[PDB]
Amino acid sequence: TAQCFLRVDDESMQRFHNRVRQILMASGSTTFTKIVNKWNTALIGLMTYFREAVV
Amino acid sequence: QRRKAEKDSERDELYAQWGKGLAQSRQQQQNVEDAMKEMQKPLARYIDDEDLDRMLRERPRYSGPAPPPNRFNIWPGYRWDGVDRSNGFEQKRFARLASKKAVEELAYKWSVE
Amino acid sequence: KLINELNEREVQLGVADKVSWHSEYKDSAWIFLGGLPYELTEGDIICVFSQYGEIVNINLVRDKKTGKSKGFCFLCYEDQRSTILAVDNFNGIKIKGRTIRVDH
Amino acid sequence: NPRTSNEVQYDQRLFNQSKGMDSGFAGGEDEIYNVYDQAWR
Amino acid sequence: NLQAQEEEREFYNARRREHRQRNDPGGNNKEKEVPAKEKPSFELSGALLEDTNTFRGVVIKYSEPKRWRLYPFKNAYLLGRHPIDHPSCSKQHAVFQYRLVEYTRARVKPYIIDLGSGNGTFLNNKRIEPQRYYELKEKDVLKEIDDEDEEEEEEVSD
Repeated sequence: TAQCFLRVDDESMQRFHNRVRQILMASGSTTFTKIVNKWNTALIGLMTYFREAVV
Repeated sequence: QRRKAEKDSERDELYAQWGKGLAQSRQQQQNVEDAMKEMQKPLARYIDDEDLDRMLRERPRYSGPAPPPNRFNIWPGYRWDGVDRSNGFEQKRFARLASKKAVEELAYKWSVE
Repeated sequence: KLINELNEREVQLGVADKVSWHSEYKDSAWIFLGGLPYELTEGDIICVFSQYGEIVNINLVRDKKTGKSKGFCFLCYEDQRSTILAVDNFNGIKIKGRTIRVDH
Repeated sequence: NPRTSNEVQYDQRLFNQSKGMDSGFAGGEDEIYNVYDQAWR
Repeated sequence: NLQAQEEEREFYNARRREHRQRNDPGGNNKEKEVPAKEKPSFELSGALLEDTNTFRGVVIKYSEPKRWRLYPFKNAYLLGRHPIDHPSCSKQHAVFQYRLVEYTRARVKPYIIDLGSGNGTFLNNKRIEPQRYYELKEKDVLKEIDDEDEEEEEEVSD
């Protein structure tokens, strides 16, 4: 009877971006394999949750 | 003495063939049929006919209730009492083996760290 | 009674199947049920042990003169894995107050 | 005397597979990895 | 050539089998697979005690039509002579095992089953033959012939 469009809210995108910025900034020492773990974790954190709305 | 010594001796055939496992022997027999399949079916793949009907379907035997699972999956006999009499080693042995499978995985989860 | 502790050393140490001591035999159906109750008879023990298989023929030892059980039976199934299942399972069982023993 | 119960309920082979409680997976630490459930080869 | 061997064999049940498997004595009428208490079946019906289905019993002494007590069926029940039988009955005609009343699932429904009591049992003053579950409907009556007592069944409503 109708259609619902999904869109990822602004404040969410902002949080993710501050999360990446957290990965870059908070690690100057940490190993390169470790950072990639940080990225993967955050990225699936976004994608498993939002999924469809991301596209 | 021919028929008598064939009562005792042909009973050596009877109780000899019976001794081992009448159930076991038939399963062995099935393999013999398999050899027959080889002579005509040297290297069968897919649509060839045995496979066809094969995927085209997907002597009292005990009736009542259910028979608890047996590692080897054997339905109980005709007149079986219909009651579980056991030490429970099957289940626990059955359960424990399953538990290990969980253990191999949660063992792994460890490895990446 | 010693059996169950052999199955515990077999499970605890991770024996993993075919090295199992039921592979000791591979040739034999007939099982030994000792320590049986004297009131028991053919049809009975058939009805209890057809649980784990189909028993072809059992000779229970009953004293020839008096015609009563000496207290044990040699049984024969149709299937060996029924024997392996029965020895490894049905042992240490209570019947009429007395614990039967089984073995190959 | 059969041993009977209402309904049937469930078998056994599975009825005790996965760990228990355990809880998710750390507060959500970066260091964890753990993305993949089974090994490669 | 009268009796070749004096013993032979049996292939028959043992007293300790059926004994140990049913004991209060040994009893008859082991519950079938279906049997379940009526209250929990009123829980799957989502029914508090107000709208729940509870079968209450009603007594009338066959000579004089009321309550010596009133009996719930909700908490199967073994109807017998009195100790073994749970539903004890002072009637001197009841065999040590007279009958049984089992609630079964076909829905949670009441059932009466005769144990083959020597005299029998009358249902609405009309007997039933032994060895089959006979569903009971509300207001039906139990006592085979004229029986020191009577009984009636009621669902809880109004």
